[PDB]
Amino acid sequence: GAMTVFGSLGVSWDKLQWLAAALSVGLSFGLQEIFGNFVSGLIILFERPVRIGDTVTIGSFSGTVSKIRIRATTITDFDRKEVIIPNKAFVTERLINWSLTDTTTRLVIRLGVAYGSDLEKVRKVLLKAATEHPRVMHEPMPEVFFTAFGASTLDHELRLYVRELRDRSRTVDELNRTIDQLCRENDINIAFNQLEVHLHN
Amino acid sequence: GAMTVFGSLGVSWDKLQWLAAALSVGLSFGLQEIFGNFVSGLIILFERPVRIGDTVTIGSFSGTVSKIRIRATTITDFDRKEVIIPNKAFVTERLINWSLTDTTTRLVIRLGVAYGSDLEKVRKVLLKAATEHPRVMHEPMPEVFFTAFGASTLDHELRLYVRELRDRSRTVDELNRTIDQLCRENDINIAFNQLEVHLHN
Repeated sequence: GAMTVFGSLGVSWDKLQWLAAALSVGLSFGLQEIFGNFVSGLIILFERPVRIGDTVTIGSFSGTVSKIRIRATTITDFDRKEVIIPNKAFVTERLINWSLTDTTTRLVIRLGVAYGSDLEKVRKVLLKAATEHPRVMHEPMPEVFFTAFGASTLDHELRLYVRELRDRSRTVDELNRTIDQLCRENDINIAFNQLEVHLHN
Repeated sequence: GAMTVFGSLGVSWDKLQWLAAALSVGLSFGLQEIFGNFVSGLIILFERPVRIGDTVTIGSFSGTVSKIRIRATTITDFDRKEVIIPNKAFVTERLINWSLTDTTTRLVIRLGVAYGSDLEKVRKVLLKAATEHPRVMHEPMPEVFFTAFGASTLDHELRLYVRELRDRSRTVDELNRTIDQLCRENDINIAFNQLEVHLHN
């Protein structure tokens, strides 16, 4: 209606078309964030860097991608808190996916040992607990590492492997239970924080 | 279809081509993030700043680069959490690579000693433990440094060298085990946190 009113009285389309074009660019630089999203979605769909069913972490948002679209991707979190992520972050921003070519993952079990202990006994107990599990992988050998002279307790890390991304927590539960039972049986001290006080009067 | 309908009724291509060009730039500034990625990938491929098989750290993401492409680079993390990084961060953003010209690295072993100890004895024990290893390099001499008058314990650092980037942790394990054994043998006190309390009533 405004265009018709202006044309029927002023008729200056050939006069304000340049202003229209300048305003058009100055105000259509608002669609960059949308067209980039669309192009990123198309690129993701064509290249297939992530597939449906794997675990993806981006921006401290780890979860299983459920549906992929041309505008936004839906990731079901571990609490079914559906996260909607623009595909521009999927294309032009770095991400992590845990199931790409080998669907295997290593996990660490950290513990502290008292200063007056037996490092060889602790290593044997940890290795036996890791090996006795009927699920941990054997081709990559699980190892125990002495990695830190802690302020109160020496730090020990057991880096061991799981080939299934689903049960990454039940294995940790069983391993920790077995480690605690073996430590209690073999009398390995897991000391608390320690300090020395000098007192007078 | 819309173009044909507009042309067959209005025929104003020569009238809205300027608006088309303005919108084209305003909405094709959405491909900057993609073309920069492509050009960065091409530049990385030509210049070869990083090769396949070395260890690269960028944005707190350290791992071994597996495949390099024109759009995104794949880095297998230490947990096989495949990180997909746009090559724009590889070209226009700083990074670190541990295997460029000499594939060697120095590592530090930190420990604390009690105030009432023998600094010369501690230095001798640390140097003997560092030297007795059959892997640490000898051309750069390993040294022990007294670097901090700590609040509770004096801080000692052993900076020693490894020429292989693969076994950077097993050497640390063996060195720490040997250091602990030698300290226990020679009676060197690794004190905990200490404080003094004044009490009354």
